[PDB]
Amino acid sequence: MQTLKELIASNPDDLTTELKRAFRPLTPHIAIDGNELDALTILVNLTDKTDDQKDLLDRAKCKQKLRDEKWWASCINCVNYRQSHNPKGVIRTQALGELPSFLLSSSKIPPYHWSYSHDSKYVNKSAFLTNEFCWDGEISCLGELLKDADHPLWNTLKKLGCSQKTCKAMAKQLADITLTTINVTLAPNYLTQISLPDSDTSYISLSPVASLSMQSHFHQRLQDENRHSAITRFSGAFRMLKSGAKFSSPPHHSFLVLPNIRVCGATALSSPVTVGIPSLTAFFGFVHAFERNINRTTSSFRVESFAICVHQLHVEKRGLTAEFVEKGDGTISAPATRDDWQCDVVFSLILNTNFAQHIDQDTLVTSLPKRLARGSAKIAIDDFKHINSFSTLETAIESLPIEAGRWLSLYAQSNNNLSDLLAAMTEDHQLMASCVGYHLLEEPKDKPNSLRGYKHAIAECIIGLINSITFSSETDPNTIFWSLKNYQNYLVVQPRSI
Amino acid sequence: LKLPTNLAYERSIDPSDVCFFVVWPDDRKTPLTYNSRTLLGQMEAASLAYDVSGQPIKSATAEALAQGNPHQVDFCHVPYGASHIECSFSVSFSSELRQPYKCNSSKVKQTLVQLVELYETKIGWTELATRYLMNICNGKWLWKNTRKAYCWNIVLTPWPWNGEKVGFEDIRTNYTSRQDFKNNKNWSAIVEMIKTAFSSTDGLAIFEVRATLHLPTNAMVRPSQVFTNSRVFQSTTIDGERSPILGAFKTGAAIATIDDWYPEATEPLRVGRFGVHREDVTCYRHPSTGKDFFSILQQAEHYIEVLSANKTPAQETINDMHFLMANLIKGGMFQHK
Amino acid sequence: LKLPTNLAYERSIDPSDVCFFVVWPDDRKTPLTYNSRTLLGQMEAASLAYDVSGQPIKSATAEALAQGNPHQVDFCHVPYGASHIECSFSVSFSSELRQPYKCNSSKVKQTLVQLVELYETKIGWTELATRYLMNICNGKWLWKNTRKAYCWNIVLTPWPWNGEKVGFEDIRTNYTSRQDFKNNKNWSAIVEMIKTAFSSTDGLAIFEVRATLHLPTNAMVRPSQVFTNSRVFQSTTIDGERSPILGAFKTGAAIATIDDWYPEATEPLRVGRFGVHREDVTCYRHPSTGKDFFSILQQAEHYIEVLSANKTPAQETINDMHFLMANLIKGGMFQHK
Repeated sequence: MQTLKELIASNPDDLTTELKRAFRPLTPHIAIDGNELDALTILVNLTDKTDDQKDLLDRAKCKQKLRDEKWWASCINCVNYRQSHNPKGVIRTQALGELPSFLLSSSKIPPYHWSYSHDSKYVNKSAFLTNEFCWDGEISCLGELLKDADHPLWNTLKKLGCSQKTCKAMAKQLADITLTTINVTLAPNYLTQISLPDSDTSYISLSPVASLSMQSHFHQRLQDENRHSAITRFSGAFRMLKSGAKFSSPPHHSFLVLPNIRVCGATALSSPVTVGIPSLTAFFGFVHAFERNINRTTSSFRVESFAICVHQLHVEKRGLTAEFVEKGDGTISAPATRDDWQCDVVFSLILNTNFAQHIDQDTLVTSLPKRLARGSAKIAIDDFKHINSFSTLETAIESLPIEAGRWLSLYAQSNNNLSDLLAAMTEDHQLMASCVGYHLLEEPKDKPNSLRGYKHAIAECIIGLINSITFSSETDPNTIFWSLKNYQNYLVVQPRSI
Repeated sequence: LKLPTNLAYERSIDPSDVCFFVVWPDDRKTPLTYNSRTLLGQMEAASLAYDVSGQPIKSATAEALAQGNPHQVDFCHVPYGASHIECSFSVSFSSELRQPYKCNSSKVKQTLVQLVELYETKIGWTELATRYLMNICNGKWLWKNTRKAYCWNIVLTPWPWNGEKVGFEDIRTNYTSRQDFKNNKNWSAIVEMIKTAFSSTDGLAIFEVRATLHLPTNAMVRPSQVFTNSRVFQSTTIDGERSPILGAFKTGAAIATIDDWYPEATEPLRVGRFGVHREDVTCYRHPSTGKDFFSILQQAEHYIEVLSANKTPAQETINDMHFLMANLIKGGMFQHK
Repeated sequence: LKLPTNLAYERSIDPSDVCFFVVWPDDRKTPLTYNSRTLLGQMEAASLAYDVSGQPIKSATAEALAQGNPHQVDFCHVPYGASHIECSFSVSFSSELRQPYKCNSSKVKQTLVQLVELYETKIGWTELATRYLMNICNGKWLWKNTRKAYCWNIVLTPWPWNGEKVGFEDIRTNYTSRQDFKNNKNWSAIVEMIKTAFSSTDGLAIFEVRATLHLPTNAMVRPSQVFTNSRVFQSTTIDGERSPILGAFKTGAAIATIDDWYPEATEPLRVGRFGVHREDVTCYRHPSTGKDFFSILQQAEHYIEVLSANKTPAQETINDMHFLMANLIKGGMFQHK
């Protein structure tokens, strides 16, 4: 399905630097099918000097540059950097594996909108080879096309100006750009490592990255949808999903019950393209930090699942002032405020522990992690009396102090694209999207520097829809009880059922 | 000391949001509410009528400075019949400053885990614990709300606690100094609970603090703003309705405003690598002087040796030792990449 | 004195909303309430019948101007059987004018904290305190309500207070002068409390004001309107029902209508950078004349060295200084980026 929007439909209107908008990502593609190849690569060439000397559609000014092999080399070195994922190194891959229907990562979205991401000295020179566009229906960039050396794109660039030798020189040089690459050293602690358990006997340290093909896909589709959009400034105002409206709390009617964990400033921004409850891997990091905390005294705790009951959830765009520390040569100052979303989620937990023994309060309230997702998870002091381990699930859910809440469970219907995810969220009001899992991009190998020395695997967020289930007697507990399951290629926190 | 490529500390003090409830005379609590008024202000700015280099803008005539400009501000105020305002939060002290959360060189890890021990034994935790606790027991997390208030009382419920609730009545008049806090019947048992929480390798001290604050009629409550409306209050949802809050980081910055050990001490600063003053925008403990946290962290070995001696160290070195330990309690990524 | 890119003053006089109540002949108080009526006005505006340059529109015939137009307006008025209407609020003076709330450069911070103390020493606060208190004690926060009213009494309960309460009865007749205020047995005891609230580096003086206003039968009450019905009253929620109020900033503008010292001085204006008159919009103290706050602030070192001398200062200099200190009391951003 393509309404192409060729430039013939965009040349006549106000071409002045509405072309740069057209060829830049986050703005839909432009068709150069067979229409104006020669004239529409002139502009791809003249977008190389993106400063006040810019007035495109000039065959003279473009063949000025296409004859320069210094500019040619300075631009073809840029195609080496068209990262498919931005850490917030060079990482462009296809997110090895394949998720189920109900989960959504970049492996569902087609692989385009891969923008050059490197030093800001050649961001304008990046425009020639690292700009994508659709033609023949194939949506590619001049880094992929001009490799095979025998494209009509090549012979039209010949029409435009060259030495008839760069057609093969630059072609063989483009052949060397290693179309799939993950090369990012992480000893400078730049890649926000986390560690998640895998195979119950080891851990894999992930370093999540932001899917570029999926931050461009959630950004254009969320234009006309303004209930489900939460613009983050990123000072480049990306957009991201939301809940339908405010989180309402209807009643929700061994087993270790945490009665009312209240989080204060957890990051609502679950995935780089989602603003809702914190990621379930964050909830799972919480409950497995709890398990590991108790493992210091009772070395066979082993929580195998947990049931989250979100009583209250309040997403808000607070400031999160930057750090005043600027160890530069001059004075110190404070950078701008990143404009980070934060949720204040009061939630409960019902850990399906394999430990039917007295686990008395003083070691329960201690050895209880003090942060959910950069938040301050705290059980009230008088809610310490409700930390009780029951045998059956019914009386455990009966025993939760607050009644108005919702149980969290995946939404098993298809989630191929955002269009499939919005059309499921405009019918289901408070169905909330959240980072649930991690789609790996590498085979987890032992990297030089890693969090806690485990193997390292650069992953990306897996967004899944998250339901509400009022716990009636005819309810499957395997749907309420989440658990982290490690498939070879992606690593998800999905309900015991699904 | 050479700083390793990464040296982070999980924060010891862990505060929560300061939630505001209105306590009515029939003693039912209802969370405060804030509504966004719109104001017709004047043309007060100097940017409106004065050009760069102090020369009046000649387009900004008297007719033009007349027109008021619209400013949307969030007004939050004690309701009319409200008996008082109850400001509740909870802070957990823990011993997350013993070992660094992360480090790559086992030399600097050892020289800091030994440094914290030498500090604890030589110059007891009773000096940082007392200063962290005085900001909790006198309403200091109530940043500006206590400014214009008849009276505010701090009741306080520690978790690892057997006795009764510990109260501080009329902090404006009774508890005005450190000695007036020591005279409390429970003060010793609480400063020692904090200094234990910092000592025991996996112990913590949870305080639920609750300040009954008697604002005058219709008095304006001042919760934390958000960076730009014109005054956006940072809020949460309590009992299903949105209520303004003093954020968790604002309160953690209130508790850690203990650092007066900087050159030419005037009044306490919030602990940080460079003593930065939001009041007077410039920053004390600049790296120019030898009081920036990195400069006194590079001297951690010398502090080890000056504490290991049998003779008590100087006061000026014990102040830098205090600031070092307080900056460690604050946590953070003490690195240089 | 060049203006620093960060220089703010927090306001010292914090007033609250003026809650309205109707006192019934059985001495029971029910908060006032308004309702949106709908009026049938006439085609009144000159824009309807006349074009620009004063030319009658050919379409606006005698039948077009004939059609009345509907107009929704909030209407508040004293109910029928009401004894009178009570008006409660609380205004707190504080000494937040001593040192700037933000001032990046210490030169202009010290030359201002010295300016204010030299002011206090040579020219006492009994000139600004008296004018600020006269607007409290004579109904001025009761903006238009006191215009058509039989009587209005200001009861006044100071907070750091010891004896009885301070009542001003029938201000229309008794208290019509500054001397009529000074004749009060408690007036000086209140002016001294205010000037102590301005002098002490931390002190404050909260007043709770309460006006019993005797309007005629069904008399219209004029509460503050909101910024963009044709007249939407600004209101709060008293006892669970919406009650029209005079906003906090309207009341603040009322208490701070003391700026009578300016060129062509006729009536007291609201203190402001460029003294604006809402009556005739064009602002006196335009940056053209040197009565602009920024122009008399650029000359702050001059004022320091002038009223540091032994001589009694001139009246022009002391008026400029009065306006300066009043505009610091108002607070705000005295900066230019």
